[PDB]
Amino acid sequence: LQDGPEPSIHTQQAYAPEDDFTAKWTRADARQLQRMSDPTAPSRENSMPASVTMPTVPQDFPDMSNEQVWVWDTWPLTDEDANQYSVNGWEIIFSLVADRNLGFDDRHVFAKIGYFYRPAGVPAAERPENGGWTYGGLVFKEGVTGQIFEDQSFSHQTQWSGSARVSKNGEIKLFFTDVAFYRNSDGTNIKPYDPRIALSVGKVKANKKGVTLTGFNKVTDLLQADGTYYQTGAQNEFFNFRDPFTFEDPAHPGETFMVFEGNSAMQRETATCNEADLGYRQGDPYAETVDDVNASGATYQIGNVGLAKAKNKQLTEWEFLPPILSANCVTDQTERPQIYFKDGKSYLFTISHRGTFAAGLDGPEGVYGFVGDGIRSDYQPLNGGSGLALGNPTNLNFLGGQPFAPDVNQHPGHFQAYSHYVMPGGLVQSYIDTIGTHDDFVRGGTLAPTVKMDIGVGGDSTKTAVDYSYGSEGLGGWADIPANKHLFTNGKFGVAVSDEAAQKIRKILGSKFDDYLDGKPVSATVRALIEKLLAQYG
Repeated sequence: LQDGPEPSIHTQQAYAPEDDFTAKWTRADARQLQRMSDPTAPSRENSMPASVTMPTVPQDFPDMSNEQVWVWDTWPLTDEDANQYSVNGWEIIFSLVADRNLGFDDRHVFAKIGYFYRPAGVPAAERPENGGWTYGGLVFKEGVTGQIFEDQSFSHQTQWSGSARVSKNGEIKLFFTDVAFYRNSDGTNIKPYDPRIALSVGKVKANKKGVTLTGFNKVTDLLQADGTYYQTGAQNEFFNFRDPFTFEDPAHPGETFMVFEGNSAMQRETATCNEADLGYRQGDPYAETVDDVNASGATYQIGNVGLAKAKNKQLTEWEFLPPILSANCVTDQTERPQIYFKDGKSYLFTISHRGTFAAGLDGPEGVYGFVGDGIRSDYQPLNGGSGLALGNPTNLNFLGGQPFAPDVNQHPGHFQAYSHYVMPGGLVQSYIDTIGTHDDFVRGGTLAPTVKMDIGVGGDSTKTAVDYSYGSEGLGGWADIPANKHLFTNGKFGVAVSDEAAQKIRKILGSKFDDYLDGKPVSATVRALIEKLLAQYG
């Protein structure tokens, strides 16, 4: 480590989910990112430790949709434990997609949710190079997602990210961010944009030819920023409020929680930070003062991670709870939060950009992570108190540039990946934003190779390390988002079975099982034979 401040003290102690306690990712903590960086790293080389750096993605990459659409934020079908599912022999994922004729940077205001599918239970060696996904098209018919807004005068209306919960009968609860914009033709706001956390219910319809979806004809408005816990558009024109991820906490069975991205609810122009946001140890010679930080503009970076609790079992009504993490004077964006459970701990993972760090701070694009003894805890930022779990290769000694304009001295993989999502077993999927140099770069809009991050190295829960023996020198399959659970259902009754059990059941039962899964009528006798057999392997 370069000389610098000590990281903050965090205890990992748990609080009640409903308690008014918010962990801080502090300035002292974030400054560890600069300590970890090698100040001698030459132009265009990585300055960050290999163990917390994503393997370099080749500039020669396949496109998962054969360039039919731009694809970015992606999520699997999950249950309450975040296991990932196939249904009737098909892995299914949801993705933000946009018209490929757009410039990649204009995707945001024309974003829609689409889906992809591919066969389940296929070994890596047998899977096509591009991941083997088929694009299934858009989830929502025109007009559906606009229904929730009182003011229908929007210039743009989009679907942004969330998650999708699957039931044993193939019902899908799609949690997403439903967004309305009110922009003049120059792009200036008439009024602040209106992002809401929303739900739409639908269902998998599968057969040997592929997957279609039914339903998704009504949207329920679940949550909008309140102004006491989560910043509003009145408080900040460019406020963040998005990305619902739902789960059950093993420490609180019977309840369903949601994390999402917000900002701390302070008026933009008068926001301030305190000693705890700065987080310095007593007497640290590298400590900053509150006055200096408050004078710096760092107060414009006040991202947080929210928590809400379901008020019913259909998940159609939610109660805000206090934020579980704030990064005041640290970053504007703690995006796509997820809670990941391992070894009795709560890991909060969130993604952030380099450019979104506050004045005086710096860090790579990638996934930042925190560990505690509860979903609301005094979270310990991972890896030396830094918070960095997996960064793109980054030279912190030179400016970061932008994905539309790489810096002449920056590593060509600086923007190679974003929207990293941690899957069971520490597998991480992401999309490609930009790969290349100042003079020769390309945009991605397709998924990167899946990589493997080992969580809790050497008995130390606060440490992670990239597995460079995974796949080819750390790079697994392109767009690999594998299901570890496998549902079989006629749309009414459903069971989860192993892939090997799935193959045996299909062999025993023959074509009548195809009919059962396709939703086709069979006799009550045949139906009971099939379902009793499925139940045996459940």
